[PDB]
Amino acid sequence: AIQLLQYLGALDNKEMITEDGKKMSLFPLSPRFSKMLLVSDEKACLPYIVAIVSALSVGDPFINEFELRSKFYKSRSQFSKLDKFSDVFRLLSVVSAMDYVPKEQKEIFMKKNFLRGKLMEEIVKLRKQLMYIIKSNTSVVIRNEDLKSDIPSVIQIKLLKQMICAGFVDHVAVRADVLFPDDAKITNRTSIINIPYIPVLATRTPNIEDCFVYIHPTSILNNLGEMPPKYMLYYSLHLGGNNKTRMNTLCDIASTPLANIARKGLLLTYSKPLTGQGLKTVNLSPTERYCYVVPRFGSDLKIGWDLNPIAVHQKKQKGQWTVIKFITRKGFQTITGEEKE
Amino acid sequence: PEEMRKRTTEMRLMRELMFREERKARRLKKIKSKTYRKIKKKELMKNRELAAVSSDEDNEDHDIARAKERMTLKHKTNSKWAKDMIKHGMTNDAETREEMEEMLRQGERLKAKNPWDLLLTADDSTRLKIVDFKQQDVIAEAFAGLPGWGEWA
Amino acid sequence: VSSALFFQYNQAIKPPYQVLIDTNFINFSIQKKVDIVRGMMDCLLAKCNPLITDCVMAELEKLGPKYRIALKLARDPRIKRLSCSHKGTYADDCLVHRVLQHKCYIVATNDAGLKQRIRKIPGIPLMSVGGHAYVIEKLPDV
Amino acid sequence: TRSSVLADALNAINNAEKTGKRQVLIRPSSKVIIKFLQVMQKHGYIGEFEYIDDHRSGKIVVQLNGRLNKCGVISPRFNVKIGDIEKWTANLLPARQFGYVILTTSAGIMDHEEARRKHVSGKILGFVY
RNA sequence: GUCGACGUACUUCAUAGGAUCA
RNA sequence: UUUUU
Ligand SMILES: [Zn+2]
Repeated sequence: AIQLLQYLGALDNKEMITEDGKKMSLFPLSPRFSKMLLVSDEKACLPYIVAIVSALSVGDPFINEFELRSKFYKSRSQFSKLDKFSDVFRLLSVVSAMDYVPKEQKEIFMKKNFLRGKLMEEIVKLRKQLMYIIKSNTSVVIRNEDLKSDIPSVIQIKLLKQMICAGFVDHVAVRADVLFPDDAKITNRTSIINIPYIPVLATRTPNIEDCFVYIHPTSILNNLGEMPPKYMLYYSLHLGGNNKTRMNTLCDIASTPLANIARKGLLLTYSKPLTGQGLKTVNLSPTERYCYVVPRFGSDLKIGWDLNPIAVHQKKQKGQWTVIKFITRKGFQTITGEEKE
Repeated sequence: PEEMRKRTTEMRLMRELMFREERKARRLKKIKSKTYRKIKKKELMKNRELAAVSSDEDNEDHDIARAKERMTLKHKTNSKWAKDMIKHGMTNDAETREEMEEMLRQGERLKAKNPWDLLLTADDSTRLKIVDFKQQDVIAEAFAGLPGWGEWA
Repeated sequence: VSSALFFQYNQAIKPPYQVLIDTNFINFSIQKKVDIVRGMMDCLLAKCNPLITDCVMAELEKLGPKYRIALKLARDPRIKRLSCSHKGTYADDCLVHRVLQHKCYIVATNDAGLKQRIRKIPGIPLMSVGGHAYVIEKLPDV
Repeated sequence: TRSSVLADALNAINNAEKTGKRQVLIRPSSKVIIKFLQVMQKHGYIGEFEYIDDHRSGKIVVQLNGRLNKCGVISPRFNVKIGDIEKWTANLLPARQFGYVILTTSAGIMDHEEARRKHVSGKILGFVY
């Protein structure tokens, strides 16, 4: 628990409550959910995170196939339109869509979409309450159309994913074939549901198969039809009937954003500068340099892995090279020319 | 002024820094082992592909490249080196066969034809400035339960 | 089946012959110092009316300065121009579409893949350059 | 040691055209070099050129204009009969009227077709195309 | 002598690679 | 199964 609060930035390395930690305690929510709110204000993404957070807080309003076929999927097909790799955004689609349903027709909508009618009510009530504390502690009367929000932009979709990763930085899993291709041989005939994954910080066992994790049947990724993303966020692990560890997908994250989010945490370590054509250490000064490094994500008893190389700005502070900022490929290329001229 | 001394220092740092790369570059130049270079090339390709340093080729870039390949037919066994290896039973060996292969596949690659990245700066500047202790700490208390660089220190 | 074909014999292609020039053909003519017009008249002992299509021409213009010689040779007034009524600028597909449509053309090329795909089509004399001069493959009158 | 000034000059011109240089410096100069450049200039492959005098063999500065595809020297200067001229044209030139073969004949230095028209022959200096 | 070296003449071993499909 | 500011 202290580690978890440390990973989220609530506690420092001395188990002392950070300014972030004090702010999380102002919310009634779990530490994970509080952190996403700590990153949600950017580009008017706050209602979306509130809707997601409330939905995750109250539990899944979705009815599963086992608990119950055509009318089932059409409803899900509607709410999986925002993203094909995000179960969390299915929750967001339902919650935001509910705000536009007239009060009289709501019960019809929830039944028509196989939605647990009650849980929706607490989510809206909880969505109101979180809305109140935010506006009350940022400046408060809240009316129902304040909960109405429009479709996120493609940029916002990208920000929301990373925002969520802040609350679930410790719950990133990587496809097994990437790390151990010999042990995890994926074929085109392999079912998506049987594609192995490995969580970050998983205890290294003598048999790496023991650390394998497989996608939930309820997830849209089973119906995706193509190869799943390289990296995946998970909420919780369940033991399937076949003694197979089963994970609830949250959403997918790209390599470079993951490094940026982990940069302010303790998960990310930097390798020595790379060398070769294209990748070269541009030395501004004795204490400045621009170079490519291979970020390592994860904490030799746990499972960490290397991420895609990234251009970074390094400064020699107290004799050690510290990464100040990330750099785009164009910026690095321009820098190299700027040194040559 | 004394700022001149600083200029001497930083130039000194530059020159010696160049010297270190010079020595390292020299030593690598001497090593001309096939396997050693082979390992290095593969690792470099992996990093470049992983970092996507190389820009995508538009349809025009593919068309011009395919045109030149068809124009010359430089990637078939009618070339001098390939013909010499083939005609003299040199390609029975695996290693040369791979090199002849690696040439051929590269040529083949060229022959191929209701309504319902920007990295976040999670620094404190982008946090919602929410606003709300010592006497409570008194209550918790109520529970109970560079020095010596040049001188002697 | 085309009426110009008797089993595997094309009984329409008679002198003077019509010959399509592939892009690679020009270089191998240049590498071997073989004049295009005289080279064909020598291999076939007939008057040959060279034909160059747009797509091959578009390929040639794309090549760049290195292949300027082939280009000016391509624009020789003795070389007649063929209009192309298809979007794709690829040359190999264009040529085979033409020979499939009408059985009167000789294909001048050295590309193995195109040569093989021409070979499948019946009644299409295949011409190439090798060694010191041109060679004609499927033409009984020789 | 320096054996042929003409080969040096032609190679320098060819490289200058390689790099896109609009102008090229040639050292040393000679009468044969001047005549060769005059033939090239009449056929239009090169533009104006300057002779710079230094009381020595001298220097030349040739303006280059991008219509030279290649220029070369045939060493040794083989004796050529009118029977053999067509052989040389076939060997050294990509096509039948692509460029010229320059001969130093008893009437002076000139391209191959002029030699045919005058009905003369002699030694072969080089080729331009 | 089932001898050594050389010359000559022959035999023999090292060929599969990419894409799709099950 | 439960369940909470
Ligand atoms: Zn065409």
